[PDB]
Amino acid sequence: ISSTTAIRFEPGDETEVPLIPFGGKQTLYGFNNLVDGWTGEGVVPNSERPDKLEAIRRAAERGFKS
Amino acid sequence: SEQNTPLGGCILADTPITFNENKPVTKVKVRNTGDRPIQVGSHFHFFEVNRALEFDRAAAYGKRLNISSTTAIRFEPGDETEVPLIPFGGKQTLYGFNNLVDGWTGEGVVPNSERPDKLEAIRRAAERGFKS
Amino acid sequence: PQISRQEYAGLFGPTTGDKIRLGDTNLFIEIEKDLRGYGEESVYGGGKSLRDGMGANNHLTRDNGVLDLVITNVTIVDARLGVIKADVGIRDGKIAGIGKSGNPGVMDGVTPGLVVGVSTDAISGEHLILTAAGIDTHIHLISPQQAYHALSNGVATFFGGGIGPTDGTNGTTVTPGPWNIRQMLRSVEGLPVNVGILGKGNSYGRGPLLEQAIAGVVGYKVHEDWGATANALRHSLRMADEMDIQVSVHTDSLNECGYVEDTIDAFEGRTIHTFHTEGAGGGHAPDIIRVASQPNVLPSSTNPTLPYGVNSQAELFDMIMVCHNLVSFAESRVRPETIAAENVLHDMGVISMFSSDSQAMGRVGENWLRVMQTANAMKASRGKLPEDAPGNDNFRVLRYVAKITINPAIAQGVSHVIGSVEVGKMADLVLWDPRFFGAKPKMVIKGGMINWAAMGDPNASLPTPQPVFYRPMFGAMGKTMQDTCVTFVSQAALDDGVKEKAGLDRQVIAVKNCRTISKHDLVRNDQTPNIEVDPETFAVKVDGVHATCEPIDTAAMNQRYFFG
Amino acid sequence: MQLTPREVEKLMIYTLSDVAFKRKARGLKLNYPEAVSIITVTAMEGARDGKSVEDVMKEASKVLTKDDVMDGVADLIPNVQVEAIFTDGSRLVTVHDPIK
Amino acid sequence: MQLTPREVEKLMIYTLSDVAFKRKARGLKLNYPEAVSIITVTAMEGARDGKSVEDVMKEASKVLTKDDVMDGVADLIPNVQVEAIFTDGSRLVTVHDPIK
Amino acid sequence: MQLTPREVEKLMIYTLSDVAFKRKARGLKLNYPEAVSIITVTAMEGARDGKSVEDVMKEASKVLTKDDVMDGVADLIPNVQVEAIFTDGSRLVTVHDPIK
Ligand code: NI
Ligand code: NI
Repeated sequence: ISSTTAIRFEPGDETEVPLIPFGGKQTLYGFNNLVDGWTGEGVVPNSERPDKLEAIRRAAERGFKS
Repeated sequence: SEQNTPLGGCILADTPITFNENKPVTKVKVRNTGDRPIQVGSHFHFFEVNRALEFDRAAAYGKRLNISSTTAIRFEPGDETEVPLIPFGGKQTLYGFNNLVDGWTGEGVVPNSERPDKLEAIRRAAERGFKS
Repeated sequence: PQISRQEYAGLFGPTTGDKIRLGDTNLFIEIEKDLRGYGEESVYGGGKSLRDGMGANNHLTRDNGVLDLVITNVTIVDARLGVIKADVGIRDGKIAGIGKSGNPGVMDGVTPGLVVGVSTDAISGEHLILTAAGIDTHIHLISPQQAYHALSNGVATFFGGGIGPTDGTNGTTVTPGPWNIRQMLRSVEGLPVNVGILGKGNSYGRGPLLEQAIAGVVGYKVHEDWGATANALRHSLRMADEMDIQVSVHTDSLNECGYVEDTIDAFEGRTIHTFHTEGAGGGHAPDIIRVASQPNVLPSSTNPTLPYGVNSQAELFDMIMVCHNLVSFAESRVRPETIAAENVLHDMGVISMFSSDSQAMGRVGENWLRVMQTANAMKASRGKLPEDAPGNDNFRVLRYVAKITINPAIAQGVSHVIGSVEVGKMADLVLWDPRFFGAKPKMVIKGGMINWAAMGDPNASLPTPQPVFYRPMFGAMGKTMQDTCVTFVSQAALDDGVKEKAGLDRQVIAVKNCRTISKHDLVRNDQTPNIEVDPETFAVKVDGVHATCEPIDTAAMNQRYFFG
Repeated sequence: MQLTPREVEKLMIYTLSDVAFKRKARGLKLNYPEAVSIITVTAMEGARDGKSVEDVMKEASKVLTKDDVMDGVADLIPNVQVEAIFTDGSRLVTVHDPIK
Repeated sequence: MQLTPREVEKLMIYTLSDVAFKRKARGLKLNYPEAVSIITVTAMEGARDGKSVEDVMKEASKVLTKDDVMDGVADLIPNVQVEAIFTDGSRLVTVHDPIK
Repeated sequence: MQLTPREVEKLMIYTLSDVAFKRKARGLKLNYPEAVSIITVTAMEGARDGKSVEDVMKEASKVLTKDDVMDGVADLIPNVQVEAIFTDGSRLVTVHDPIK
């Protein structure tokens, strides 16, 4: 979406949203302290980096609904 | 003899050198599951070697290869080799490598249980992708 | 009046639209812009224009901004300014202006700041090319004499490490620990080149890194030889970001703790300088070259693989086998396919810097030579770059120049003071004869003084009589050599009083802007394509296209020019 | 001629090998410096002559014998290395066990 | 022999020209340094031999041809200058367009 | 070759004597530096050849004559001294009145 704008998710509603990657260095510090690093793909097409899988696991047990 | 030694040469005695004699030896089976050659040296923390190596990782906890200081073992793609393992000396404090331990790798004092920091390590290997 | 080009050129050199052949190469540069008008041309001599009250001002004191030095009617080849004809002016060892020099009393169109006066000396640039001095990011401090070999190919800044011919220095660009650093800072006071020193990065806590930072390093070098671990990387980079200093890497060739992909992940999207990115000089075999796809990687090659020649495989093979006193490590280390690939990627703007690896597989006195040699081999094989202009090779040349000039500077956080011919920068400059471009310079200007030059018989009635050989000059003499030379350091160190503590007489300048930079900040070499390497045949694909070229038999600027 | 430090340094080699070649031709058995000189210049001259690294290497590994040197010198010269200027550039030449 | 800096410097010329003359005699086409060497020493030796500046000049402008040099070297050697020690003293010799 | 300062210095002698021997063979009468060179190298080469100090001395005192030198040079060379490397080591050789 447009820089500076937002999407509102009202209680009990469902919306489809478009997502895109961050630019630059793809270094994400802060927010909910889920990553505090590099969010890039790296160099291997048709595998996941382990720090990504770590992140994803950590979300799950901090309570971040999937 | 002395009459035959080249300029700066050495006259070596006969008796073989015996090293690492006291140290208990664990044999592990190692398969390289990657497409690229992997080579590991004598003092590397075997536990923390290249993710693509598949072996009993738990057995390599606190261990190094029981080879000559400064030498190495080459694991070519899709080959299987048995390797001798031995514990590290000194304080058994291992910092760095792949950041799997960053501590004490000793047995501690209780024969027929594992220390929990070891089990932590082993679990962490598993989910960082270090093949067992 | 009206004058013929040919007559004009003879007096003043080439102007806008005129083309110059760079040696015995097939590269032709073209003057884009002429900044110094027509009819009021500033030249030094008997009966000429820079005489008292005429082209030279004779009434202004120096504090009116009169120049200390002027370089006249010169062709500027620079990666940021391009290919221009201008007067260049120096004041307080700094570039004050690029434009039209003279006397505003008697002349129209004198660039502000380019007032020639009583204070001014002169250099005649008419038949000359002016460059920024090169910057060598991969120096092993094995031998102090390297500096002389460097100055003699137009390099005046060294980044690296060592402590003389120790086995650690022979293999790595490390000056380990605060004692050794101090020592080395003190030593380099005796050298006629700018210096910044690198430290040993392989550490577990902050302590050992911080130590060296304060002691004065500009960087940390992560090397296999001391451990190129994930741990090393991670802690080195975290510290770096703290200290505003750089990290350079020589990766694990054996794949002991990991593959390239794992190394990449150890970088943790953090800015890093990658030495010998191809791998012949070290690195994850066969495929370290894939790091050139990443936005956080500032890639370099060492100079023995550039250009790719017919003797290249023979040489390298045998070299490692002695470098490492040694065959399956060898033929995996030395890959024709990736070497060719390195050459292509250079030409594409995907590998951003040249370097030497001095007396640890490369040639400290051949960076400007090899750059030109590569550009020319590549024109031959590939033709014109798409962005080239049809009549000229400017786009190309300028890509290559960025490699030894502005790009190294940016990487080590010194582009604020050095690396381009631009206003406000340290006058670290090289003068060349076109006939000799890249190979054999005329002079080096080091902090506004001539430090190094091709000089014949000091007893002779001229400066030109034989034997002509490279010699130190007055900027290389006395207390001026320190005055005119910079020792680069960490801000941490600067702030802690390194200059006092270490007792340095050099200029001491803090490195800055190392950690916010990426590949895209690099000049003319900002490309991040997909790179794939075949683990069997070592073949390289760049956005799906096979990246190869054929070896050269004959190099330009080579056996014609050199006895060596 | 605008001689660079690398160019000037190489004059030492040329001077010592001229002396060395004169001595060998008198039947003198060569010493360490002298022998190293002759192997070095052989390479260097090959380079200039337009040969390959491979080819010069062979050539240089064959110029001197055990007979042509003083007893023990072999032990002092396991390998010789020099940078020479080949058609394609400067290249390192290692010559392995040159005194056979 | 009480060698002065000027005397010592001139040994470089003698060493490079000996190499150069050997190369030319093998049929090698000369490079820049080598060619400059041969012209320089020709002058120098003339001086020593007792000739005039005028006469040595001629001599030196005739020692090398286009054929004897590598293509382009001419463009690199428009003139050669050396100080030589003539019967009447040290004198500058310029040799104009020596590779014809 | 691990050349020491003493080793390197001796290259000057070898270079000047080569020039000097070429000149003498053209019939040029030698000067001071040149003549000193030839006597010096004669000794040096003798040493290397395995002769005695006594024997080299003789040899060197006989290489040059009054005829072979420029008038007066004798007066400039009363004696020549050099250290050479004999079988038993480095030794000083004085050569007394070498131009007879
Ligand atoms: Ni390296
Ligand atoms: Ni290096």
